[PDB]
Amino acid sequence: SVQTAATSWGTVPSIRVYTANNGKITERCWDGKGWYTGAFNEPGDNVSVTSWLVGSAIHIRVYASTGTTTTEWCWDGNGWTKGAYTATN
Amino acid sequence: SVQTAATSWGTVPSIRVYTANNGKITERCWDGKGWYTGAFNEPGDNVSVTSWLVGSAIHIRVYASTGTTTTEWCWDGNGWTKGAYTATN
Amino acid sequence: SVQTAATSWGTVPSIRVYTANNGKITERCWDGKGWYTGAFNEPGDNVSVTSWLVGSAIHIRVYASTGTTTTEWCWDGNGWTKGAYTATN
Ligand SMILES: CC(=O)N[C@H]1[C@H](O[C@@H]2[C@@H](O)[C@@H](O)O[C@H](CO)[C@@H]2O)O[C@H](CO)[C@@H](O[C@@H]2O[C@H](CO)[C@H](O)[C@H](O)[C@H]2O)[C@@H]1O[C@@H]1O[C@@H](C)[C@@H](O)[C@@H](O)[C@@H]1O
Ligand SMILES: CC(=O)N[C@H]1[C@H](O[C@@H]2[C@@H](O)[C@@H](O)O[C@H](CO)[C@@H]2O)O[C@H](CO)[C@@H](O[C@@H]2O[C@H](CO)[C@H](O)[C@H](O)[C@H]2O)[C@@H]1O[C@@H]1O[C@@H](C)[C@@H](O)[C@@H](O)[C@@H]1O
Ligand SMILES: CC(=O)N[C@H]1[C@H](O[C@@H]2[C@@H](O)[C@@H](O)O[C@H](CO)[C@@H]2O)O[C@H](CO)[C@@H](O[C@@H]2O[C@H](CO)[C@H](O)[C@H](O)[C@H]2O)[C@@H]1O[C@@H]1O[C@@H](C)[C@@H](O)[C@@H](O)[C@@H]1O
Ligand SMILES: CC(=O)N[C@@H]1[C@@H](O[C@@H]2O[C@@H](C)[C@@H](O)[C@@H](O)[C@@H]2O)[C@H](O[C@@H]2O[C@H](CO)[C@H](O)[C@H](O)[C@H]2O)[C@@H](CO)O[C@H]1O
Ligand SMILES: CC(=O)N[C@@H]1[C@@H](O[C@@H]2O[C@@H](C)[C@@H](O)[C@@H](O)[C@@H]2O)[C@H](O[C@@H]2O[C@H](CO)[C@H](O)[C@H](O)[C@H]2O)[C@@H](CO)O[C@H]1O
Ligand SMILES: CC(=O)N[C@@H]1[C@@H](O[C@@H]2O[C@@H](C)[C@@H](O)[C@@H](O)[C@@H]2O)[C@H](O[C@@H]2O[C@H](CO)[C@H](O)[C@H](O)[C@H]2O)[C@@H](CO)O[C@H]1O
Ligand SMILES: [Mg+2]
Ligand SMILES: [Mg+2]
Ligand SMILES: [Mg+2]
Repeated sequence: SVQTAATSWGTVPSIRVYTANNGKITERCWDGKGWYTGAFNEPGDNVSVTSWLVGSAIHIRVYASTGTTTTEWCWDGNGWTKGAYTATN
Repeated sequence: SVQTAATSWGTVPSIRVYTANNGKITERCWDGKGWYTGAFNEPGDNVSVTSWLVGSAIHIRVYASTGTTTTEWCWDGNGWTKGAYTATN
Repeated sequence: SVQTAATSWGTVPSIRVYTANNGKITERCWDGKGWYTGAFNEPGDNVSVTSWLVGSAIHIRVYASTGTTTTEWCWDGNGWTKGAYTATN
């Protein structure tokens, strides 16, 4: 079965759900008006997520793992970038 | 091993933990006074969760997956209902 | 592949990511200045997490599962202790 991770923010709310399937992670999004597939699409067998607000601006961190490597992906308003996280050291 | 997902809200806090075991998801609840088994009991091999407050009212979304199908379950004060989420399209 | 769970709080933010690998869970931490390995290191094949603030104080609950047993681990400012959670009854 596929594996999911979810986060949400505000009172509308906005929700993001990430799904790992066959080595790829896809993103589904709700901002009050319907579900749509988001811009996040990266490799991974496993996913987790967290998010926080700075005022009205959302910041999202998605942790995508394959083997023993976890890659952090970052949303800070400007598309998906890679983060400084590593699993060790 | 079983697979879990957790959410919490407020300062008491309230906590909900969902566990997928043998194709079924069960719910455990803390509201400050002890752990009890919640009303949520639905099929799934995998579970994730998120929640948010609107004032003092909690809203919970549980994403239950079997195969490639993810079903969203909703708490909005009135028992568990199904949501509009789909994994694609 | 390893399995992760993530939580975050405040606006800095602080982030904690828990990774289950080969029956052990380790913790990675960000408080604004770099990633470091945290004090949490306990057995588990599966992990989930939630956290909440009471004023400026973080409280973290990590649910570590092996077989059908889920152990709750608690941070309340004073190291990692075990919680009252059980999966049933
Ligand atoms: C890739 C990275 O490590 N990003 C950092 C960010 O680094 C910047 C440098 O890469 C370079 O561009 O120089 C600038 C300053 O001149 C930065 O130092 O530094 C940020 C501030 O310390 C980190 O924090 C987040 O930054 C976001 C914008 O990128 C946004 O403002 C957010 O609110 C900040 O918390 C950023 O680290 C990334 O985010 C943190 C929370 C962790 O997830 C970390 O692993 C990420 O790499
Ligand atoms: C099943 C569903 O899609 N629920 C929607 C809800 O739909 C209602 C219609 O089904 C019908 O009953 O007509 C009423 C209005 O006359 C609604 O349109 O519409 C809500 C408002 O847009 C959605 O948002 C949540 O609604 C909750 C009560 O059901 C509660 O008020 C909450 O605060 C609202 O955010 C609701 O969508 C569901 O919740 C959102 C957040 C997503 O999880 C979505 O996939 C869910 O279906
Ligand atoms: C192990 C446990 O059940 N901890 C409880 C805590 O129990 C204490 C008793 O073990 C004994 O020491 O006596 C004192 C009072 O004299 C306590 O009753 O009781 C807390 C208050 O009800 C529980 O709540 C958290 O306590 C934290 C400090 O341990 C901290 O203050 C936090 O803000 C409180 O919510 C505590 O339960 C644990 O935390 C809750 C949220 C659940 O996760 C539960 O399963 C945990 O065991
Ligand atoms: C802040 C916010 O909600 N931005 C929305 C856009 O991006 C989505 O949400 C963010 C937070 C991330 O989860 C993204 O991966 C996700 O797609 C969203 O999509 C953006 O649309 C642009 C066209 O309007 C463009 O295609 C861009 O590449 C894409 O990411 C749009 C609605 O589709 O709404 C924003 O509110
Ligand atoms: C808001 C809240 O905490 N409601 C509690 C009731 O429901 C629990 O919590 C909600 C948020 C969901 O997680 C539920 O699945 C969960 O059970 C809770 O249980 C309800 O009890 C009723 C009898 O009082 C009735 O049996 C109902 O079917 C059941 O869902 C009760 C305590 O058991 O406390 C409420 O605070
Ligand atoms: C509140 C806070 O951020 N405390 C930090 C210390 O502990 C870390 O964060 C807490 C919330 C848990 O996630 C811990 O498992 C995690 O390690 C942190 O580490 C502590 O350092 C002490 C020396 O300063 C000591 O070694 C202790 O055993 C250890 O847990 C320190 C920075 O390393 O920062 C605190 O802010
Ligand atoms: Mg979540
Ligand atoms: Mg959680
Ligand atoms: Mg999380």
